[PDB]
Amino acid sequence: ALSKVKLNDTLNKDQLLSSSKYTIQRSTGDSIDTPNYDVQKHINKLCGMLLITEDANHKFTGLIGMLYAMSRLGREDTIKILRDAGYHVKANGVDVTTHRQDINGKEMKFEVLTLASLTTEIQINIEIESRKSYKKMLKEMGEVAPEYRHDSPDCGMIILCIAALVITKLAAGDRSGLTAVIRRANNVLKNEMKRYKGLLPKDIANSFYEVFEKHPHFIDVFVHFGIAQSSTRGGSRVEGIFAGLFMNAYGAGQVMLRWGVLAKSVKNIMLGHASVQAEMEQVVEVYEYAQKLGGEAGFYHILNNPKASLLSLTQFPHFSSVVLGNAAGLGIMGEYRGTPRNQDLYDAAKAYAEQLKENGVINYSVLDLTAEELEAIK
Amino acid sequence: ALSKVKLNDTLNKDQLLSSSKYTIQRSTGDSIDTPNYDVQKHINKLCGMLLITEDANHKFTGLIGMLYAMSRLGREDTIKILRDAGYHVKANGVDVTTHRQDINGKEMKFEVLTLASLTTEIQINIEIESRKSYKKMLKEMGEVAPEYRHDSPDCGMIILCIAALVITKLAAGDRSGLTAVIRRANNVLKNEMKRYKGLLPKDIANSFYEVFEKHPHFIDVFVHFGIAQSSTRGGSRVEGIFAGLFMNAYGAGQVMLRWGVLAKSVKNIMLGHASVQAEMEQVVEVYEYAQKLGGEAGFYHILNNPKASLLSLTQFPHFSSVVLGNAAGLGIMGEYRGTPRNQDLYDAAKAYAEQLKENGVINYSVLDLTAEELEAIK
RNA sequence: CCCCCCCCCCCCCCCCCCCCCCCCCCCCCCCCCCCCCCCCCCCCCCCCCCCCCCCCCCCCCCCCCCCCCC
Repeated sequence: ALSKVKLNDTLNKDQLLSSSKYTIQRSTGDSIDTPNYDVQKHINKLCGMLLITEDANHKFTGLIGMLYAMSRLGREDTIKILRDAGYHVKANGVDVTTHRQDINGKEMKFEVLTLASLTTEIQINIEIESRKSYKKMLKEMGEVAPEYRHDSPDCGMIILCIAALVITKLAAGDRSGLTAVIRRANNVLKNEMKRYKGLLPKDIANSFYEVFEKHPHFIDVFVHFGIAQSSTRGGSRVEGIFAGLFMNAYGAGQVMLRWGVLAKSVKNIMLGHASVQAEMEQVVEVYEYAQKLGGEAGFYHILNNPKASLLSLTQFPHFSSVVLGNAAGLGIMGEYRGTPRNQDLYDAAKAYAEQLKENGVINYSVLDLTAEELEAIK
Repeated sequence: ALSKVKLNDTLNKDQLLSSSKYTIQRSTGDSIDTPNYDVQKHINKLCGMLLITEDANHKFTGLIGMLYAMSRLGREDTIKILRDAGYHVKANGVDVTTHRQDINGKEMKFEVLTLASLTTEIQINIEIESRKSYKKMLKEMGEVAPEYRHDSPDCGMIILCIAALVITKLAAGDRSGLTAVIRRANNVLKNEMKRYKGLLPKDIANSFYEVFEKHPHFIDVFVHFGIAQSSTRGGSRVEGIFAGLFMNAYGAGQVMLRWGVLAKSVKNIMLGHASVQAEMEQVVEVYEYAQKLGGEAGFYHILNNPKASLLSLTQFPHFSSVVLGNAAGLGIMGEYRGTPRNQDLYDAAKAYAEQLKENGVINYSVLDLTAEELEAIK
């Protein structure tokens, strides 16, 4: 039987990768500073002082944001995440210490954290700039409010909202989605931007891009923090904003699967072409693989998961061309810079998709109309 | 019943080989230097110093790359791999030692590893050349960056990417795919080649070819390392590149199975010929055997697995000729130097495959079009 | 190799209920006859017959696999 000449390559590769009986485990490099629940308020305070500082130095904002995420996860969950990702980690306990020094010829007391990644002088400088900005703002408006202060319990999660946007755009492979991050951070979080003068989306976003490029285990820690944060029973409005922006990253790097489902839904005719029909068996294999993976597959491209390549549809040039053409005709492809490699199928699918919007007829069979007196109403 | 005159030779041979109750186990030769997680940073450092050295001596790059792979696997997993492959191994512990010698009439301290395969003088020379190249580059551009240094944590995995390309081309039986390796290593890893002056794809590829020819157990260790590396939850971009290039080796040496599936998919008419139909029963037996093997069968030809011959379709000259002709007509066979041994079936299949691309009609039955007003739109 | 776009979400109105209504109610013990069952005839079996018998070892050719692109 010719119908039995089949190779389930996608499923076979998944079975090969998921039944490995040997494991590697990597070295993160320097010791990882793992804060616990104890210093969560101090890290949030540090984030607030970074936010209330106009022209803030956001060189360490990504590092502090990851510290905040790790303190909300806790030491035990963070360490377990790092083992499960397959990393050798030398965990550093983070505790609060007091430092007295003479700036402006005066003895003043400073409360800092013992971090190998973030030096004490840097934390002192952050606090000093925050104090200068705070007193300037107090002079220029008289009295401060809970809105304008480092004590707000959402100061860390605003920074983590910027981080969530950067995560949504990480699948592009570089800092190319920075403009989209800045735009969406102006639309979302506009009241916050009016609130905090040091909330500079570009600087914070560049800091998070940099920290994710340096430490690829921070991407893992942040994704699992965002899954744990979105697994709560509730929260504040800023935490809801973060959860909404973090689910915006689901399926990032896999737009062609969604656009193929859309091309099927609008019943594009070019899906019936002979070459597309030749590829349908394997494209269906890919879709069954994706829906077998389930929810974990939505962050494969963010995380640089090795099995991300198994979700690709570009190995089906005709189907991919029809899908891209349907997206182009429906006016959703935008500035997507993936290119069709079958120009004729792309053009035909685009033409039909454009024809779809102009036309359109009601299908009365999908309802339960027993008696159709609608003909007389015409 | 004439339909009961059948021999399931492929399944019977597989059952014979998989139910063996006696096992051989071989001798690897010299002692195998098995590094553990401890010296992973040192091996990665050695790889980085090899990469930053223009006109580098890549005679030992394959050996060092295998050392890096074995250190990411660890001593226990590497030793277990070597037992499971059926080898007597005398494992050598690898540890770091300090060596002081007088070069340029100065006492300087050198940090090396105790390897029976790689002598101390060789490691010292690698470090000395790296230092010369580093100072020359520093002079010619002023200040170095994390991009240009041995401390980058991906220096070993770039070398292992070259190794992955060599693995993809190992099924050709010799160093014939070296040009393809060099081309794909220029396309992929182009930013890295701009980054590292000692990244010479030809030299590294020849080193890995040589190490795989000398030690066939390194092929086993590397394949299982690449399966364990692709079984992680995530990583950096270079690790993702490695995983993508290592899945490029899946099914290597078995192109005719994939091309037969493709010939079935495009509905080549010559599959209905009388002789092809005579062979269909056994070719279907081969396909069921492949899909019963599953994912493990994708590396049978790389590994020189004995059961690789059971996946061959060349014992079916007419089916193979139709498959090769379909590939030739579709313009994918390229410079494949397997030859059809039924010229007429090859020519007929090629002619029909060429006819396929020019023609092509939409099959509206595969959609769910309840009402087809498309006839009026023509 | 892969990837590449865009995108927070939400937003209205709204307590519920409201009546009437206990149920039941009569008549009526049941039974009632006739009838033991059985009953004859009949041992069973009965012949013939060992089985087997020829011819015949089997085998015999050819053939590693792979090879592209990504």
